[PDB]
Amino acid sequence: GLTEEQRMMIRELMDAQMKTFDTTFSHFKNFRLPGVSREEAAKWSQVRKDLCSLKVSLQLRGEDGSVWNYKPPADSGGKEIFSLLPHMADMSTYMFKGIISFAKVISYFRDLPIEDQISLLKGAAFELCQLRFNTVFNAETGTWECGRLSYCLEDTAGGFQQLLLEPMLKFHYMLKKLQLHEEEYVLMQAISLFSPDRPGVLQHRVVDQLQEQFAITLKSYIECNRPQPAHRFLFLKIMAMLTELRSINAQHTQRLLRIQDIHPFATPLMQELFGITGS
Amino acid sequence: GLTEEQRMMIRELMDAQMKTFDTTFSHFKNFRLPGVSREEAAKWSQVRKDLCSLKVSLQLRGEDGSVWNYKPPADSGGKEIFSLLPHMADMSTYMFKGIISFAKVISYFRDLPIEDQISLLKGAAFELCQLRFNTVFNAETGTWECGRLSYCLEDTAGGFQQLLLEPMLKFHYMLKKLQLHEEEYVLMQAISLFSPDRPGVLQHRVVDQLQEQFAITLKSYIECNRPQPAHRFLFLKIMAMLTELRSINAQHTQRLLRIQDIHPFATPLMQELFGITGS
Ligand SMILES: C#C[C@]1(O)CC[C@H]2[C@@H]3CCc4cc(O)ccc4[C@H]3CC[C@@]21C
Ligand SMILES: C#C[C@]1(O)CC[C@H]2[C@@H]3CCc4cc(O)ccc4[C@H]3CC[C@@]21C
Ligand SMILES: ClC1=C(Cl)[C@]2(Cl)[C@@H]3[C@@H](Cl)[C@H](Cl)[C@@H](Cl)[C@@H]3[C@@]1(Cl)C2(Cl)Cl
Ligand SMILES: ClC1=C(Cl)[C@]2(Cl)[C@@H]3[C@@H](Cl)[C@H](Cl)[C@@H](Cl)[C@@H]3[C@@]1(Cl)C2(Cl)Cl
Repeated sequence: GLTEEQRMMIRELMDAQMKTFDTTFSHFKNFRLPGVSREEAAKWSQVRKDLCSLKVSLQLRGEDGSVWNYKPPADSGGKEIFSLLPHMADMSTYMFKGIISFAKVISYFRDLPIEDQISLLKGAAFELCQLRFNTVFNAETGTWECGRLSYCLEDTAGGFQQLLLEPMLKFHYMLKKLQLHEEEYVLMQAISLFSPDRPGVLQHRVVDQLQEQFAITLKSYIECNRPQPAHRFLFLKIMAMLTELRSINAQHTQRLLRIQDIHPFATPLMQELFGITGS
Repeated sequence: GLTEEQRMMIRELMDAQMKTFDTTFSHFKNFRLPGVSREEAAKWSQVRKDLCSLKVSLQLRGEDGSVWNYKPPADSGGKEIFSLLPHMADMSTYMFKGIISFAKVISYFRDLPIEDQISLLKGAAFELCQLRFNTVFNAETGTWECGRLSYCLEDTAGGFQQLLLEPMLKFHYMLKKLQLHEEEYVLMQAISLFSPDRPGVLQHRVVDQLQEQFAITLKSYIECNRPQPAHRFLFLKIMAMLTELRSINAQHTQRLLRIQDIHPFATPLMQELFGITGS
């Protein structure tokens, strides 16, 4: 069974999720939409490869029942590969705010020194974003269902299996297949958030002990509520997914910074979280 | 055969069409797009009936290869029925300018007094718009193909036959089925433009004689270039379509003014041409 402290812990995390996760994306508005040198040469080639590796179309369902649909352009060696970047920057920025709010509502987080709060959020914001995004992911239709917005994966030559070579996409399908509870998602967010080895963390003995407690609570939760053979080793699978998410976080940070280098687009909040300084 | 004067006449009309018809709609830009009392009660009911009687979705093909698609809302008793009005006002305004330019390039038109020019354009602008729109109408797919913009008729319960109850739509299908030449379309535009019985025309003996000459030139053109049994009575069918277009013009003017009464949207050029004064 769960100890009282373990029940309190889950309770406070679920409370924080409830207050700060706009699951219908109702308050996401005023966002942008797509319009209607050998060293440099190597930079663009890489960014081009990075960008086309994850193509989505976009749908907007109006409250009135109207539907707008956007199919992205092909790469034709020009700036059209950047068409969805302002929009995506706005969406991630919106998600990041929710995630910052999530963190601030948690007592264990508030109690850390401010410099560590910042270091942990800089370290985990993206990961907590992916974790929240997975809960609105539809693995049957390859679509992230964000209230009135949908982001639908473009077909490719190898269909599912091939698009699934992309680590971000493999991560989303694999996590969704685990069929996690809300409680388990939010404990994943805590474990990722309270990671002792993020750049700049000072109170890392504290953070490490906090992390260990969230992990023990998760292991205990699974043991108390999931007896089926399907869920044998579920706790270890989740921890393995969390390690993988940190790898993905590192890869995508590098992509971001590679795009940013040749085509600036990061919002001010994005710059803050990813260490772009404005100069 | 055609007399020299008849060849000159067609030549000058075709010249005017060539210079003033943006057939790829390349210069149509900066247009608006849909966003992302018992006496009054009777007004809205009528306007609602008027508006839903011709529903189109809209597609925009970007030069980069991107595609935007808009599916209109259902009537739910609110202002959503007006969603495409600003856009359509911008498109018609764009077409009207081309049509005004067309008229001004024609010697027979320039030679009329200015007050008659204005009276003829007020009378015929809409009709010449429909005539030009028919040349980019695709009767197989029920779409008006305006370069990178397409306007596609929405499906309904009776399919083609039922949507074809709408006089505007019946007119477009019937005219397209006649498979007219460019020359014949532009002579239709001249006959409509030079109509002696538009409100306010003063030199109507002149205009009537001008109109009669364009009609004789058209009859002669058909007789010289169309011997097939399919085209027997083609000249009379065209004149019957022109009479029908004037009926449509009267109906649609009333719809326009009915919408305008309860929901103003007409551009300044629209107001000028339809006699809305600004007060
Ligand atoms: C390059 C590249 C990509 O693989 C396709 C689009 C890129 C994202 C664009 C938006 C965005 C926003 C962030 O806050 C952080 C990263 C990104 C980019 C990550 C790499 C992506 C998915
Ligand atoms: C009401 C109604 C309708 O049948 C559907 C949309 C209406 C048009 C909107 C744009 C427009 C522009 C013009 O310059 C003149 C008329 C109109 C309206 C005509 C009636 C329409 C087709
Ligand atoms: Cl997830 C995910 C979503 Cl969602 C989109 Cl729209 C975008 C957000 Cl804005 C950032 Cl946070 C992340 Cl890296 C990406 C991806 Cl992989 C896509 Cl391109 Cl699908
Ligand atoms: Cl034709 C024709 C076209 Cl085109 C559209 Cl988009 C619109 C123009 Cl802007 C005005 Cl001029 C005319 Cl009345 C209408 C219709 Cl019937 C539709 Cl709603 Cl299809």
